[PDB]
Amino acid sequence: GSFANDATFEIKKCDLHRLEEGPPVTTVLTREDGLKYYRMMQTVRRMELKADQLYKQKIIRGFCHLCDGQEACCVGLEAGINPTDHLITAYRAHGFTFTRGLSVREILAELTGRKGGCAKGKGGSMHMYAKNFYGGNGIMGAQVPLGAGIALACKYNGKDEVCLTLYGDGAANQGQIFEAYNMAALWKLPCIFICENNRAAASTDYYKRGDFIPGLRVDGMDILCVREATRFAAAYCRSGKGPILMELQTYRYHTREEIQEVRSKSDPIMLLKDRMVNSNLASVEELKEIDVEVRKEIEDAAQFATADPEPPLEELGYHIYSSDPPFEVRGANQWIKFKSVS
Amino acid sequence: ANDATFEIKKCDLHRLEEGPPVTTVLTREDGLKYYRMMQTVRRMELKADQLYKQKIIRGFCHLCDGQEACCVGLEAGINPTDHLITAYRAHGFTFTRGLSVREILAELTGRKGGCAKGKGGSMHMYAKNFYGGNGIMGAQVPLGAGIALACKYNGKDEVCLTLYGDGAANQGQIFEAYNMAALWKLPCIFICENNRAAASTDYYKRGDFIPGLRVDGMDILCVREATRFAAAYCRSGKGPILMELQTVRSKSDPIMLLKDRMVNSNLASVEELKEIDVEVRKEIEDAAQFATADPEPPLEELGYHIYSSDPPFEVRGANQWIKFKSVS
Amino acid sequence: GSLQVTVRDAINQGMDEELERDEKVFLLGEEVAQYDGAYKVSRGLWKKYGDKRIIDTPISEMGFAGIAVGAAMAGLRPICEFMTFNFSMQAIDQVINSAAKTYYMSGGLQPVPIVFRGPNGASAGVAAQHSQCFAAWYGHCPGLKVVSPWNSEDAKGLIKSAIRDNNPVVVLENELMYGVPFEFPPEAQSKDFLIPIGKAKIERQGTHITVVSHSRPVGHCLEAAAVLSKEGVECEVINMRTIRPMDMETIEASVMKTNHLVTVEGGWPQFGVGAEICARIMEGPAFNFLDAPAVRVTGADVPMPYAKILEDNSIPQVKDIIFAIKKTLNI
Amino acid sequence: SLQVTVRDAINQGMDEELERDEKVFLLGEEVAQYDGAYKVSRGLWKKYGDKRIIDTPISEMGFAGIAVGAAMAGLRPICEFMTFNFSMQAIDQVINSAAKTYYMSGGLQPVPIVFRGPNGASAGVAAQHSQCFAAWYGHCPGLKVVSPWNSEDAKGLIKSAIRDNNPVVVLENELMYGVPFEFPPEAQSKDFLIPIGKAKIERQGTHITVVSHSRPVGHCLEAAAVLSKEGVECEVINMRTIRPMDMETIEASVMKTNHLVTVEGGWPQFGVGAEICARIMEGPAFNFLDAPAVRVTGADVPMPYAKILEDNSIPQVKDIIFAIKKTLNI
Ligand SMILES: Cc1ncc(C[n+]2csc(CCOP(=O)(O)OP(=O)(O)O)c2C)c(N)n1
Ligand SMILES: Cc1ncc(C[n+]2csc(CCOP(=O)(O)OP(=O)(O)O)c2C)c(N)n1
Repeated sequence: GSFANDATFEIKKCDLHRLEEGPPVTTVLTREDGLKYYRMMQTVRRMELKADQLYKQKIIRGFCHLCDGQEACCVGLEAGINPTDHLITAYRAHGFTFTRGLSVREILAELTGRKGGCAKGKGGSMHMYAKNFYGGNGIMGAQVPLGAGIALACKYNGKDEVCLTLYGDGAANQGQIFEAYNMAALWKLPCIFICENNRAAASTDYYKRGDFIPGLRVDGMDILCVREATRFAAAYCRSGKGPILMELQTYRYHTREEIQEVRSKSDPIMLLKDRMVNSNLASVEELKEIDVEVRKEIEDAAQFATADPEPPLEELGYHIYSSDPPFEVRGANQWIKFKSVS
Repeated sequence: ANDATFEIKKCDLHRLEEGPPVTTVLTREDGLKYYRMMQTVRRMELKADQLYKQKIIRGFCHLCDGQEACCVGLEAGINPTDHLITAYRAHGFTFTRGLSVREILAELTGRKGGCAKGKGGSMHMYAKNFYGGNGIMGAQVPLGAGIALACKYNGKDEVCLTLYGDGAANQGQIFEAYNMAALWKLPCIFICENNRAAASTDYYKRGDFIPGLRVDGMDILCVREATRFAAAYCRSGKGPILMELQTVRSKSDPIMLLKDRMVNSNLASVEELKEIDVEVRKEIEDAAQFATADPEPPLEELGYHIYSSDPPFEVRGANQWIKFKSVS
Repeated sequence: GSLQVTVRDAINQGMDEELERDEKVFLLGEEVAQYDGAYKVSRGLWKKYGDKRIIDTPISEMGFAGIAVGAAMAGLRPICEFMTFNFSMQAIDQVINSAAKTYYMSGGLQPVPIVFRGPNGASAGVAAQHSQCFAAWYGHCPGLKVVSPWNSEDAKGLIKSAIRDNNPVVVLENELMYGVPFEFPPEAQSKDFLIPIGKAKIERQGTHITVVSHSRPVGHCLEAAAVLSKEGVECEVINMRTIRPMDMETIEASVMKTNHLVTVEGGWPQFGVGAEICARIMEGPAFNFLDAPAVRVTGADVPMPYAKILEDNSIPQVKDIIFAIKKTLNI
Repeated sequence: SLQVTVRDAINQGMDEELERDEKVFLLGEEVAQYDGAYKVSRGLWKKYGDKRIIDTPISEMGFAGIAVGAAMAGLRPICEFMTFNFSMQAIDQVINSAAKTYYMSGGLQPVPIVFRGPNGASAGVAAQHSQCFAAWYGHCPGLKVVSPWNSEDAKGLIKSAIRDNNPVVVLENELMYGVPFEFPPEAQSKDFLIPIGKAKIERQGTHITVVSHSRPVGHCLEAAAVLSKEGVECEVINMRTIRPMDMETIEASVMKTNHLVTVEGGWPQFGVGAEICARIMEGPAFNFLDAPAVRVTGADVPMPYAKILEDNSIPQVKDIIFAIKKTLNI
C-alpha cells in the first residue's frame, strides 16, 4: 500500500546512422505520466477494436485501416513533442487523431459518416484533421513533402517548432520522399522523417535511406523507448542541425497466423503495464479500473456514433473554398443546385 | 607504332572491392577512329551553336561540346546491339549511335531531310537501339530501366545505358528506378553526367545498395574501360550499376588529350590529325549547307505518324474545316 | 450455350488469352501476382505464367509506369495496372509525354505498344482522393486511345483490342462493375473475340430520345429506359465504349431519328465527356435535327464526400436520368 | 500611362504582394539568382533574400508538395512551374493535396497557394513543351483557374490569386511576357485587383460574339479589326478566369449578337471551347443562336517542331476570320 512517484528504466539502445551519440538508454517515468500513457493507449486500443466491429457490421464504409498494436507509437511520439509542434501521417490516422486532441466521439462519428464527425462526415477514415494535425492522406508518399513544407513554415516563423512526418514501410519507395530528403537537408528543415516499419524494397534498413540525413532505428512496441527517441530527435531539429530520420519498428494485429507471440511478449500496453507494477508505480487493480472506464467511454461514444444522423443533404456543397462568397454548385443535372458556403 | 599502353585515372569505388583496370592498350586504328568521331561531334556542336545564334535553329539547343569523351568513350565500351537513352543533350549520342551529321543538322533546322522529318527537333531524335533524347528531366531514367527489363526478358545478354545530368539527379523517379532495378537484377547502367541544389555531390553513391564508380569523363580511355567493366558487370547477372562521369581547355580538352597521347607514342602524326581536322571540317560545312538549303517538311504531312499500324484517318486542324490526313 | 460471366472474369479471360498468344505480353502492377490482384482481376495468372510475365511492383507509380513504357519501346507489349486511376496522376507524365507523343515526335520510328488499365471513377465510401474519373483527361490527349467498358462483353473485347494495338491504350475499368454478371454468348467466349476501338454499341433501340453514356451509368440509363418505356417513351441507349476516338457517327445517326439527346456520365461536369458530345453535335450535321437542346447528366461538381446520403447524391441516379429526359421531351 | 510588358506586370504583382504580406513567398526553379527562367522574378531575390525567394532543385512533385505543406501551416506560397508541362509530375499534389483538402476537412484546413508559370504553345519547343492545361485544371472542383492575356490581366489576376485563400492556378504565356501594353494609372496602383470569375469585353460588337483566353485574345482583336473594314462588328470577350468561368457575360453577348465562336490554343476534344458550347446550349441564350457555335482550337496533334507545321497547329488570324465568316454565311 505505497506508490513510488517515479522509477528509472533501462531502454533499448537505438541503432545509429551517421551519428556518434544517440538517445539515452535510461529514462525516468513518473506515476502520473505512466497512468496518462496507459489510459491513452488503452483508449486507442478499444477505439480501434470498436471501429473494427463497426466495419464488420458495414456501418463504416470504404476504408478502415486500424493501428492496434502500434499504440506506443502515436502515444510515445506525443509524449516527446509539444502540442505546438506539428504532425502528419498517411491513411492510418485513427490513433494520431485522438492523441492530437480530438475526442473518440468525433472520430467514431466521422468513421460512421455522421454530422457529429470531426469532418462533418465529409472525409471518413482517411481524412481527419485537427489543430497542428495535418491529417491522414490517401495518396501514399504525398504526406512526406507536405510535412517537409510544414517544417519549412516552422523554420519560416522561427518559433522553434518541429514537424513529424510519418510514412509506412510500403510508402518508403515513393520518389517524392527522396525529393523531400534532399530539400530538407539542403535547407535544414526541422523535419523528423518517421518510417513506420511493420514486421518490395532492396534495402530494409529504412533509417539509412536518407543517406546524408542521419537516422536511428527504434523499438516501437516500447513506449518509453519511443518517447526518448522522440525527445532526442525533436531536440536535434530545434538546434538548427536540420532534418533527421527515425524508424519505428512496430507490429500490427490487423494455425500459422497464431501470432499471439507478439501480443504475449511485445504488446505495448502489456509492456507498460508490467513496468509500472514491478516498479510500484501502479497496482494491477488500478490498471483494471482504467480498462473499465475506457471501455465504458468507447461504448458510450459508439452509441453516439450509431444514433447520430447523417449530414443534411443541403450541406453537400458546403466548404469548397475558404473565405469566399456563397455560390451554387451543379448536381447530378443542371436542375439540381447545391448552395456552397465557406 | 602498332599499339601503346596508357595510364588512366583510378576510379573511386562504392560497394565494390575491385574496379576497372588502371592501364589499358589503345590501338592505332581505334585511336584514329576515336579521334575522328570526337572531332566530328565537336565541329558539329560548334556549327549548331552558330545556327542557334543565327536563329536558324529554334527553341532548345543544348550542346555537349567538352563532353566528347563521354559519348565516344561509352560507344567504345558497348556493342551496337546494346541500348542507350539520355535526356535533351543527345546530339553526340545520335551520331555515335549511327545517324549521319546531315540528318542531325537538318532535324535541328526543321527540314524534311531531318531524321524525324522536322517533327521532333533538338530534343527528340531517335536511332537504332538509341531511345532518344527526352525533354522531361528524369523521365528517361525509368524508361532505361524498362529497356533493361526487356534485355533481361529477351535473355540475349544485352545491356542498357541510362544517362541523366547532375541537375536531374534529385528526380524522385530515379530513386524509384534504383529500387526496382536492384530488386529485379536488371542489366541497367545508371550513368550520371556530372559537370561541376544537392545535399550530396557524390552521385556515384546515390544508388545506396547499387554499387557505383566515379570516372574521369575527360579521358576517353578511362571512359571506355569503365564502360567495359560496367557492361561485363551487368552481363554477368549481378544487376545494375551506377557510373558517374565528371566532365579549362588548356589542359582538359578530351580531343587535346587524345591528340597528345597518340603523337607522343607514335600512334599518329600531327600532320595526320590535321588532315583529319580538314576532312571533318569539310563534312560539317557540307551538312550545314544541306540543312539550310533543304526545304521545310510539306504541310500535307502535319498529321502523319500519330498511331502505329493503324488505318488512315483525318485529324482536326485549327478549325473544323481544316482536316489533315494522318497515316501511320 | 451462353454462360454467366462477371466483368472481373471477362477481363481475366482477355488478359490470359493474350498472354498465351504473344510471349512479349506481360502484366506488371501492385499486387497483380501473389495477391491474385487488388480486386482479384488477375487471379491465377501468376500461377500460370510465373515471375517473368506477372510482375509484382513496389508502390512507385511514376517508376514502374515508366518501366512499362520503356519495355514497350524495346519491343515488348506490357500491361501496366494502376490499382486505381487516382494513383495514375503520379505517373501521368509517362503516359502523356513519354508514351502518347513519342511516335509522333520520332517521325514514325518508335511505337509504344502499352496498355494502362485499372478501375476508374466512383466507388463506395472511398472519399474524394479515391473517386476521381479520368475519362475526359485522358481523352483530351492526342496519341492516346481511351476506352471505358461497361459489361462483360465490353471488358473482354476491349482489353484484347488494347493489347493488340501498337499504341498506348488507356482502359478505364469500374470496380462496382467487376462483380456484376452478364450473359456471355459463345462468340465472346472464343479466344478471337475482339471489340474494335472507336465504335459505339446501341444497347437498346429507341425512337424518342438518344441517351449516350459510358461505364457504370449505362446500366442506369437502361433502368431509366425500362421505366420510361412503360409510359410510352422509347429511349435509344448508346454505350460509347471508346472515349478517344469516340464514335460520333453512331450518335449523329441516332439523333437524326430521335431529335433529342441526353448524355450521362459519372465524372465531373465542366470540360467533361458530355461537353465534347454536345459541342460535337452542334458543330456536326445532326444539329438541325434537334427539337430541343441537349442536356448533360453528370456527377455533382464537388470532391466526392464520404457520407452515404452525400455520395448517393454526387452520382447520377436513375431518377436524375429520367428527370433530364422528361425535361428534354417537355413531359 | 506607361509602357509595361506582361512580364513586368507579373513582377509588379508579386513584388507588391510580397511587400504587403510577409507570409507570401516564391519558390521554384531558377526563380532567385538566375532572375527567373523567363526573367519574370527579376530582382526579387536581391530584395527579399533566401528566406522568401527560394531556388528549388529539379524535383517538381517534391517542392510542389512542400509548397502545399507550407500553405496548410499558414503561409501563402507562390509555386512556380518552369512550364506547366512539368506540373504533370506534381499534379497529384495540386489536385489531391491542395484542391480537395478544404472540402474533405469539413471547412477546417484551407490551402492558400498559387501555381503559376507559362502554359501552352511557344516557339520550336516541340511536343513535350507545348501542352495547354486549361481544360485539365478547370475540370477539377476546389481549384480556381485563370489565364491572363495582357499586362492589366496579368497584374490584376496574380494579385487576386495570392490574396485568395484557396489554390489558384495561373496559366501564363511565354510569348506574352515581352509584349508591351498601355498601363493606365489604375493598374499601376498597389490596390489594383481583377476579381476571379468575371470576363472582360475587349471590343464591343453586334454581329458575333468571339470568346477566347490567353494569347489568342490578341488574334481575335486582329481578326475583328480586319472584319470591321468589311462591316462586321465582333464582340471579343476575354475569359480571364477558366474556373469558375463567367458565362453570364457570354450569354448576354450571345443574346445580342445571335452568333458565337470560341477560340483557344489547346487541343479541341474535351477542351475549353467544348464547355462554353455546352453551357450556351443548356443555358438561356440557346434560343438566341441563329447559327451553331463553332470552336477554333489548336490542331489535334502533338506539337510539331518545324516552323511551318507549328504555325498550322496554332489558331491563326485567318482561321478565326474563316470560322467567323462560316457562322455568318458570308
Ligand atoms: C500512391 C498510391 N498507390 C497505391 C495505393 C493503394 N494502397 C493503399 S494502402 C496500400 C498498402 C496495402 O494496405 P495495408 O494492408 O494497410 O498495408 P500497409 O498500408 O500497412 O502497407 C496500397 C497498395 C495508394 N493508396 N496510393
Ligand atoms: C522535369 C523537368 N523540370 C524542369 C525542366 C526545365 N528545365 C530544362 S533544362 C533545366 C536546367 C538545365 O539547364 P542547362 O544548364 O542548360 O542544362 P544542364 O547543364 O542542366 O544539362 C530546367 C529547369 C525540364 N526540362 N524537366
